[PDB]
Amino acid sequence: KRQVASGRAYIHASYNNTIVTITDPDGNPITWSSGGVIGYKGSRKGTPYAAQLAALDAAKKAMAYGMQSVDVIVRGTGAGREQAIRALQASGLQVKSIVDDTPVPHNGCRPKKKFR
Amino acid sequence: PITKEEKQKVIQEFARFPGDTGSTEVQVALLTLRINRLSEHLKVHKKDHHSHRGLLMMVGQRRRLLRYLQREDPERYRALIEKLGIR
Amino acid sequence: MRRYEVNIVLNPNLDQSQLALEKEIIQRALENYGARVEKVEELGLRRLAYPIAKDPQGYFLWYQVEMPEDRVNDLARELRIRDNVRRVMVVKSQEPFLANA
Amino acid sequence: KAKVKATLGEFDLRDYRNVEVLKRFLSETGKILPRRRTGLSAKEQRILAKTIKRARILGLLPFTEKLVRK
RNA sequence: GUGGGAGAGGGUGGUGGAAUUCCCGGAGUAGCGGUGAAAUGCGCAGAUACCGGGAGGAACGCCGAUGGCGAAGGCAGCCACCUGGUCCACCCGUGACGCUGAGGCGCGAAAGCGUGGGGAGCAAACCGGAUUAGAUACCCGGGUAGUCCACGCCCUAAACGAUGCGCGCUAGGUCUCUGGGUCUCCUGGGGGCCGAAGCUAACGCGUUAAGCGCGCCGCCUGGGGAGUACGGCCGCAAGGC
Ligand SMILES: [Mg+2]
Ligand SMILES: [Mg+2]
Ligand SMILES: [Mg+2]
Ligand SMILES: [Mg+2]
Ligand SMILES: [Mg+2]
Ligand SMILES: [Mg+2]
Ligand SMILES: [Mg+2]
Ligand SMILES: [Mg+2]
Ligand SMILES: [Mg+2]
Ligand SMILES: [Mg+2]
Ligand SMILES: [Mg+2]
Ligand SMILES: [Mg+2]
Ligand SMILES: [Mg+2]
Ligand SMILES: [Mg+2]
Ligand SMILES: [Mg+2]
Ligand SMILES: [Mg+2]
Ligand SMILES: [Mg+2]
Ligand SMILES: [Mg+2]
Ligand SMILES: [Mg+2]
Ligand SMILES: [Mg+2]
Ligand SMILES: [Mg+2]
Ligand SMILES: [Mg+2]
Ligand SMILES: [Mg+2]
Ligand SMILES: [Mg+2]
Repeated sequence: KRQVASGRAYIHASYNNTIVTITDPDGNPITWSSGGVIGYKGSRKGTPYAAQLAALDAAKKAMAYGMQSVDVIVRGTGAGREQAIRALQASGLQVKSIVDDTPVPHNGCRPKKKFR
Repeated sequence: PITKEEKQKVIQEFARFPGDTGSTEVQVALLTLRINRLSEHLKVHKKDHHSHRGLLMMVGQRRRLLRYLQREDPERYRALIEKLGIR
Repeated sequence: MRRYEVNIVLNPNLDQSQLALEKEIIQRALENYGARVEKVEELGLRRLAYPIAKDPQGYFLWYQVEMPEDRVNDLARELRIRDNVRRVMVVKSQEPFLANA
Repeated sequence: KAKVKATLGEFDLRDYRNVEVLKRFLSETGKILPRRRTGLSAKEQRILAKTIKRARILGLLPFTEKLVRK
């Protein structure tokens, strides 16, 4: 029960699921949710809908830490990135920014054949 | 590598008269210097073949040239082997 | 001899005495690998795009030298050594090609 | 969408330690921009790359940066 | 010769940031991953997601191109050295010195071999999970050689432009890389596209010829048997010719 003032939220959006981890302005987490966290199990884990609810339960759990406004990092290309945004900004958590940190390499690492 | 200084010391060494720039002895001499730097660049760096292709190009050219001397003038070939210390 | 720009970026938080020590050792070895200095500029503590040694700022100087080519690499390697040196780069100097063309 | 070589002062692309000019040639992220949005020619954009990398190594210029808004 | 170029042409030595993995700590809680759907798998010895730090290997994002270099094979972060080829200018030098090339010699993607290092990601074989009638597969989760480095062998290929090299002549037009020029333009050298003549079985080729000619090398002569057999040679072997 930490009384966390304002802060910053990370949307990690893959093809297969959507996870939201919200942290203090310092980088250390507070609360998080994914589609697997709410009801959904199989492929439905990566729905845009399941994503909106991840970001939603995350903003709620967070709202009760006295989280107020976040700077939203975005990483990943997935469906359910957009519903993750709209979920946050429209949670009444007010959005101080949104970003793209979405890391792509300078070509060092051979990928799995599924990715050539 | 090679500088105009060096190059010139040789040109003027082997210029068959003053102001000779491209004559046979001259051409061969320039060649020999090129060849010796390269060769010794290859005494280490055996691993760089491409430049060795270069070496081939050059040895051949100087050998044609030289043959042409031996043909034209046994004398210039005689003493340009005295000087240039080869074949 | 050939003409090179020696870029030495060092640890920003050297006070003067330290700073002149590193500045000096740079110089004595510079002189000892046979490198005469045609010019120098100390542009001092400039800020960084990405942290070097987690340090948002670094201290820059530059030496245009005429030095025997064989040793350039070695010389770099000496200036490298110091713990207070952050980044070293020797350029072979260039006639300055022009822009908006 | 303006042109980012096409208004600026005449200069040296070979000058690796000059930020104020060079960082203009980068992007809303750390990326060296296409001749399309610069307007340097062939030879130009080559030397430009080479020095921009020189600066990136030297610390002055970014390897990357993050897109803002979204 | 001289003067001026451009370039991932080669070797060696350094070295820089991104990302993956792993270890270290932080904060944090039930899942993560994965699919067509899912299971195997990993997770409360606290994973996924975020921050900090460290380690190590490998490869080089954007610039990057319809681009450039090299004889090919091939070559892409930055620096320095060591070097190969090459283009234009000047018309300065030699005076046909030229072309091609059986043999020989050198190079030669990857895979593979021997010794010695190295091993992050990937990944034959393998080990599991699916899926199907079955699935010795396609999909999923692991993983070994190997991929990396050195030295040494191997010498193959759709090693493709499926087009040997050199020189001479035969409308243009357009895009282009790189030189020189009294700089919409002219003039050399590369790379593309359309096309005169002409060629072609047609498709197409056409000043980067598959056109008109000359030199010189390699080569073919119905399909299968067969790139097999025998012989010889090379190779540690696999195998090559
Ligand atoms: Mg799922
Ligand atoms: Mg140091
Ligand atoms: Mg941990
Ligand atoms: Mg378990
Ligand atoms: Mg090829
Ligand atoms: Mg060269
Ligand atoms: Mg004349
Ligand atoms: Mg005469
Ligand atoms: Mg020949
Ligand atoms: Mg080979
Ligand atoms: Mg190999
Ligand atoms: Mg091996
Ligand atoms: Mg081994
Ligand atoms: Mg697999
Ligand atoms: Mg694997
Ligand atoms: Mg083995
Ligand atoms: Mg051929
Ligand atoms: Mg011009
Ligand atoms: Mg042309
Ligand atoms: Mg045509
Ligand atoms: Mg016709
Ligand atoms: Mg028959
Ligand atoms: Mg036999
Ligand atoms: Mg035998």
